[PDB]
Amino acid sequence: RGSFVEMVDNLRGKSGQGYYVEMTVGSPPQTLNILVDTGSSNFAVGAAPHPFLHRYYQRQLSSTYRDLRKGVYVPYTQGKWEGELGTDLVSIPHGPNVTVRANIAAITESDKFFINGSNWEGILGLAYAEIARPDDSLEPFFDSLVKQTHVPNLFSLQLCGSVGGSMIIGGIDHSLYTGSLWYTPIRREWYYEVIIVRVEINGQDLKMDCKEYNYDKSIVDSGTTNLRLPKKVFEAAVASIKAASSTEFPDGFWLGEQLVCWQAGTTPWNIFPVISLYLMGEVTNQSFRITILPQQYLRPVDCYKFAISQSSTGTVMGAVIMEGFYVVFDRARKRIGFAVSACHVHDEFRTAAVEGPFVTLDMEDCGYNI
Ligand SMILES: NCCc1ccc(O)cc1
Repeated sequence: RGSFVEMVDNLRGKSGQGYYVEMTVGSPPQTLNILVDTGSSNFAVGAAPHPFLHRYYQRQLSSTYRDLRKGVYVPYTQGKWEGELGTDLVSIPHGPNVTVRANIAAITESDKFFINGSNWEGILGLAYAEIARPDDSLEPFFDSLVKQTHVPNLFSLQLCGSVGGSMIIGGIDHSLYTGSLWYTPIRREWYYEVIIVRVEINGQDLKMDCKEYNYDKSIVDSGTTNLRLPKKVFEAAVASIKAASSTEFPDGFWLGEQLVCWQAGTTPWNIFPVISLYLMGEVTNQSFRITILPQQYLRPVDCYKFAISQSSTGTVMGAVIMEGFYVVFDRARKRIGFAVSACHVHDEFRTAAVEGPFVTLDMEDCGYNI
């Protein structure tokens, strides 16, 4: 229940290119590296010899493959992916010792989806059916797993910022965090949606209507590199960070329009403030806060990209946030747990923190309605 030695360190990645897990599909098993994404709900894998791919799903070689005779098309601002739906037997070698029949989208055509030079060939959507394509009747992988086996309905992620981490399926491993876990309610089961109730730059409040911290929505997404903030919030966030760091920078840097560079080991972390997000707690009028460092929002590419950016889809707590914490996707109890990661990067002066309880009133007002 609190120990899963087989699953520790089962994630790999490259900075900026997400985290992937090894999976097998079909009989006999075809091994594939699969992007772990809590911000989507489709299990989709390369199914054709696209030049960027090390390997791909070869349906003809699998005796357990079943055609669903239906296509799916997933557009993005940039490009897209499109594929043919089927089901096959699925395992996770460094995961629970089970095999499940799952929906799989065999990707036959894509644009700006696969990355030139990456070691992954598909995507594992870990969120809920509501945002699955083409519709909510296509059961996501994790639902299928829970329905078909005795695996408990939760998973946890330790992302360590080349890069590594752990995906514990069906439980929590207490060696992956220190201190206590703090839980925030899943507002609605589609994305992993939560509510931010207060934001502090260097222990100083932004004094904004908290309804806008979640303008549209706030989600926990392992497929996004950045901490992403709603336009109005990003505007005020930058402004405060800008004035907090008036110790030493181009204008385009703050909009992600260019990079900023320093000499090896001369990176000024201390001229940058800590950032605290207060999340809604499990108890009426009770919240807690998570605190990340510039280590998190200044991502190396010594040249670094400012890892905070504006959005029209709301707040996104991506790898910037997640790399500081052990994160528990407690689906059975409709809540997300946060604790200090036993692997997060810090200095001798400041470390990542999860603290509570705090008294916060009108937290429901922070939740934006359709
Ligand atoms: N939710 C999609 C996450 C994603 C990001 C980048 C990429 O190339 C493919 C997928």
